[PDB]
Amino acid sequence: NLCPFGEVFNATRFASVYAWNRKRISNCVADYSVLYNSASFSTFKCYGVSPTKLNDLCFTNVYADSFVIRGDEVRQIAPGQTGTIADYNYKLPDDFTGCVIAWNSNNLDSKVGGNYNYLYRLFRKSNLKPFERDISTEIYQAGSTPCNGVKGFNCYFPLQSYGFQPTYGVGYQPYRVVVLSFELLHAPATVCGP
Amino acid sequence: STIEEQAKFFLDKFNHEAEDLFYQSSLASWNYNTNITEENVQNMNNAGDKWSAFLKEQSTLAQMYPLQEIQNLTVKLQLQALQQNGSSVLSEDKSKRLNTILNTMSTIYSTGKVCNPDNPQECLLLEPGLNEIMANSLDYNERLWAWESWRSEVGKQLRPLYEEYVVLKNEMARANHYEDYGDYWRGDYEVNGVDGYDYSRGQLIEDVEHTFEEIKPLYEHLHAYVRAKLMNAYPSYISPIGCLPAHLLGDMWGQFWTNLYSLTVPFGQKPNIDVTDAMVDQAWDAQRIFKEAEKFFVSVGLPNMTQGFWENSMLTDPGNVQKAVCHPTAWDLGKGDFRILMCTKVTMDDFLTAHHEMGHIQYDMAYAAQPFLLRNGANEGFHEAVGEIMSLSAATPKHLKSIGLLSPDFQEDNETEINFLLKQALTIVGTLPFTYMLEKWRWMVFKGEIPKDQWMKKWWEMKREIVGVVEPVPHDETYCDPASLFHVSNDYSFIRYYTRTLYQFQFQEALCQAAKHEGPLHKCDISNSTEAGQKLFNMLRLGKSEPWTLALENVVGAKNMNVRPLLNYFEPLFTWLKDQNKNSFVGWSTDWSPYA
Ligand SMILES: *[C@@H]1O[C@H](CO)[C@@H](O)[C@H](O)[C@H]1NC(C)=O
Ligand SMILES: [Zn+2]
Repeated sequence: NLCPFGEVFNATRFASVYAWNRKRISNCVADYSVLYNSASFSTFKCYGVSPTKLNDLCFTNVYADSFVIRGDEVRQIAPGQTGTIADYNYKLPDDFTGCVIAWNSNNLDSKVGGNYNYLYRLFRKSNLKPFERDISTEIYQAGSTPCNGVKGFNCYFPLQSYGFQPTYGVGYQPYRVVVLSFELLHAPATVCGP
Repeated sequence: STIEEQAKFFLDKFNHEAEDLFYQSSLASWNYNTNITEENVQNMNNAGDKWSAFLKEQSTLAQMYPLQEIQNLTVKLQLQALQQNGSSVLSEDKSKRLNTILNTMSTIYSTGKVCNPDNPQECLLLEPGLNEIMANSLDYNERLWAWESWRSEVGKQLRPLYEEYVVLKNEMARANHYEDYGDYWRGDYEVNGVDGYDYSRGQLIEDVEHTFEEIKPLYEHLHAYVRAKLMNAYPSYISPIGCLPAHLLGDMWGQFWTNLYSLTVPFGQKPNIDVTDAMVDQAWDAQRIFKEAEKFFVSVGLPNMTQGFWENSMLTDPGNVQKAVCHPTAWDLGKGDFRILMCTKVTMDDFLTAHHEMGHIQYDMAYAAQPFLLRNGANEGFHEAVGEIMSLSAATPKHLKSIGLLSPDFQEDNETEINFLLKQALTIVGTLPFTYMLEKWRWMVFKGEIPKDQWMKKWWEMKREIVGVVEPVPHDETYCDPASLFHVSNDYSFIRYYTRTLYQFQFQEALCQAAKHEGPLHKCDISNSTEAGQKLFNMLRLGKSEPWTLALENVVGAKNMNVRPLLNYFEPLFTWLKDQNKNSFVGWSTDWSPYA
C-alpha cells in the first residue's frame, strides 16, 4: 500500500503556522518519485538526507508537518534561522535531517476581499524549542505593568492574520509548506521505497 | 522591558494592522480611479475613513512612548512620524470651521464661472475654457479678459475665506508646537539628533534665498530674451525696460512659460525632434512603451517590474465600459503590489512620462523593505526629482537612437540643442522665481509680516521685484490673486517644486559623472551604466530611514541643496542668451505698469 502523501500535499486546507499540523507516516511504501520531479515546488531543500536517493532506504518513523506562510518567510523554514515564524511559530532544529518543500498557493488561499483564515503568532515570552507548538491565546505583556487579560496599551493579542489577497506581491502571497522529518532507529521500520 | 523595547513591540503591532488597512484603502481607491461608480465612491470613502480613524488612535498611542527615551534612530523616526501624523489638537468647532472653509475654497475654484461681456449666458470655467485662452490665445484683449475676470469673479470670493484660513491654520500649527503654518510646512526638511546632518526649519529659507541669488543672472537673461520676442508679438503693449504683463505668460498665472515657446523659439525653421511618428510606424503600443521603460531601468542594474505590475496596472483607457481618472500616477498599495495608472497613447510625451512614473515605482520598490512608516521619499522633493531624471535621459537623442526611434545617422545641430534648451528653460527656469515668490508671500503672510491690509500691495510688489511681472490692471485688497492658483486655495505646499528642481539636476549631474559622460550635461543618457544605477539605488533603498541630507550625500557627495548643477545644465543656453541680449536691456524697472 502507498503512503498517504496525497492527503498531505493535496489537502483542501492547510493549518495556520502557529497551529501547524503534524502527521506521522508509517506502514506504507513511499513513492518519492512523484515528489522531487513535480516541477511545481518553488522550494525543495533537503538537509542531511539526499533527494532522488530517499527511494532506497527504509525509515523508522517519517513525520510530515504542514502549514501556510508568506513567501518572504519560507527562508525561515531552515536550520538555525531567525524571524517571527522561526522564533514564535515553527522552529526547525539546527541539526535537522529532512526536506523542506514549499509551493505558491495564491490560487487556493487568496480571496479578493482578503483571506483571514491563516494566522501567525507575533509575540511570545521566549523562542520556540525545535518542533514545539504554541496555540494559546493569552494576552502578551509588552511592558512591566501587568495586563490581567485586558487588551490595551502594551497588552496585545498574540495572533495576527495574513489577509491573503491575489493581488499581493509574491513575497506576501501564501505559500504552502510541507516539512518531512526522517528518523531511523532499531524499531519496526515501515517506511520504505519501491 | 525598557521603553525602547516596548515601543518596538508597539510598532510591530502597528506595522501589521497599518499594512492591512492601508492596502484596503488603496485597493478601494484604485477601484474608484479605474472605475468611477457610486458604489466605488462609497467603498473608497469607508475604507479611507477606517484608515483615518486608525491613524488617529495610533498617533495618540505613539505619543505615550516619549521620544527622548528612545535611542535607536530607526525606532525614533517611526514614532515621530506617527506622533505628528494623525494629530488633531484643534478644537472640535474650529476643526469643523476650518474644514468647511477648505471645502468652500475648493468648490469655488472648481466651479467658478466667468461670463462673456457680450453674452451673460456664454460662461467659461477655468478647467477647459479660461486655461485654453491663457495657453493658446495671441489676442491681447482676450487674454486680459480671462486673466482679470478670473481674479474678479473667483478671486474676490476667496479673499474673505483665505483671511480666516490663515488664522485657523496658524492655530493648528501652534497646537503642533510650530510657530505658524509656514513653519509647519517647512518642518518637512527638519533634522534633529544626527550630528553633522542636522537641518533647522529656518535654514530652508536662507538656503532657498541663497541658491536663488545665483539663479537671478540666468533668469534675467531669459527674461530679457522673452521680453524682446514679446514686443514683436504685442507691439506697443510691452516696455523694453519694464516687467512682463501677467496675462501674456502662457498660463493663468505665469507658473510656467512653456506656451511662450512658439513666440520665443530661437530657430523657428528647425523643428524640435519628435519620435511620435516613429512609434506609430513601428507599431508601438502602450505595452511596448512600458516594456521599453522597463528595459531602461534594467540596463542600469535596477529590477524588472513585478509580474503583478503587468497584470494589475491600467496602461490604457478602459473605454466606454469603465470611466477612469486619466491622470498618470504610480501606485504603491503595499504588500508588494505596485501598479501604474495611465491612459497611455502612442506619443513621445506619454513615452517620457512612462519613464517618469516607472521611476516612482523603482523608488517605491527600493524602499519596500523599510518599515511601513519609513516607506516614503527622503523629503517632499525627492520622489518627483527621481521621476524627472528618468525623463531627462530617455528624451536625449543618444537614447532615442539606441532604441530605434531616431535614425542611426541623425545629426544634432547646435540650433536644435538651443531650441531644446530654451523650451526647457521656459518650463524649468521660468517657474523658479514664480515658485520662490509665491511661497515667500505665503510664509510672510502666515507669520504676520504682511498684514491683510497690504496683501495685494505686497503681492504685486514682489511679483515686480522678484519675478519681473506686472499686473495689467491695479488690484486693491478686495482681490486675492494668490488664491486664484489651485495650490494656494486647495491648501498645498509649494516650495517642493523649487527644491525638487534643484535636486533633479544634482542627481543627474552626479549620475552622469558615474556614467562617465563627457559632453555637456544636457546630452547625457545614464543608460547601460551599472555604476549610475547603484549610486541612485544606494539612496532609493533608504526611504525616510535617514535624514534627507544624508540621502542626498549618497548620490551627490554633498549634504545640502546646491544650484550649480542646474546652472551647468543651462550653460549652453546661458552663453547664447547673453549674446542675444547685447542690444537689449537686461533686468527690469519696477515702476512701469501697463495701466500707468
Ligand atoms: C495532487 O493531485 C493531482 C491530481 O489532481 C496529481 O496530479 C498530483 O500528482 C497530486 N500530488 C501529489 C503530491 O500526490
Ligand atoms: Zn511624478
